[PDB]
Amino acid sequence: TVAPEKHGPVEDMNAIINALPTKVDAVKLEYSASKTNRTNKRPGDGGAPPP
Amino acid sequence: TCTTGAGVTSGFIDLATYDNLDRALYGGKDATTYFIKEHYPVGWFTKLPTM
Repeated sequence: TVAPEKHGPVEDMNAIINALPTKVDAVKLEYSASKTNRTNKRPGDGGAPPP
Repeated sequence: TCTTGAGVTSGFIDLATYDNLDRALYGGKDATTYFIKEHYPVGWFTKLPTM
């Protein structure tokens, strides 16, 4: 005659879910590193000026 | 990701690892860095053996 109430499991959530931002900081650092240009846009140049 | 691939991105986890101890030891605007050697001039001289 009443709507059943559903909640979380018996075990606490935090022990399983945990919290450690090392992965996301690693991703952000990798993205910031890749933001700078790493390829060459002057092929067949020889960018050494004459002495 | 890639397991057998020789990737440099594995060190980004170590880069992201940063706590209060790491902040106390490394880091800082005035902190010196390696891979850059300060150069200073020296005197002009010569040497030779003599009887």
